[PDB]
Amino acid sequence: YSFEQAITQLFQQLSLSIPDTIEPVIGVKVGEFACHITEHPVGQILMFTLPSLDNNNEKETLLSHNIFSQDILKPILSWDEVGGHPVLWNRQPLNNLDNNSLYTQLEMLVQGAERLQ
Amino acid sequence: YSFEQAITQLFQQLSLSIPDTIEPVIGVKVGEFACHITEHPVGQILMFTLPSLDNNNEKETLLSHNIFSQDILKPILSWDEVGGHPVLWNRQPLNNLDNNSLYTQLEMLVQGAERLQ
Repeated sequence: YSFEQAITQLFQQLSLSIPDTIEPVIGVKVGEFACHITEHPVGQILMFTLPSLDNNNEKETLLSHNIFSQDILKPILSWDEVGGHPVLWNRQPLNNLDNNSLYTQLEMLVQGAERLQ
Repeated sequence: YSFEQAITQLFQQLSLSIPDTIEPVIGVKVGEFACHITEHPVGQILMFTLPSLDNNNEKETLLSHNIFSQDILKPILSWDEVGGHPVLWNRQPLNNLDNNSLYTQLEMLVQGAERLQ
């Protein structure tokens, strides 16, 4: 129940009602952004959103967002070939979570999403 | 010395001589690919190489490589703005390493690099 427990803690931090059963994929709304939270692979919390890009910029500028940084929660800009839309996502292990770990991941994903616009 | 110890194990698995001191950044050659291994941030093993891309493909095709998968070691294609070259990289925690963990990361990075060509 690390996933169920992790989501329960996040929901309390977002002031959301806690469903009696919690399975992926879990959606949460943060400001303008619909975000999706799953466990994938096992032991990893994966969060993603579908951003509203600025692709009047070259390959180099969109790929430039994806350089590694000091923060492993910095989101990665990808394209979903199967659905024809950008996908922005980040990931961290479920076992190394502080109490606010999912909240931080969600905040980093959304800050990444806001930057893209 | 998790970094020193991790590199020592990798070097034995690559049949490389072990230097008396081991600090980032560590370079290793795997087939056609010069790879670079560092600890960044602390507790994370970061590996990267500078790939020889195929950018007659749209933003969507290069960004399509970056979709998440089941393997957290799947490398991410980025651009280094400060140096004007693509950077392919992956990352995993130093604390959750099996004995062959860096070898697997290196193999996943290079397979990603080979795919790009």
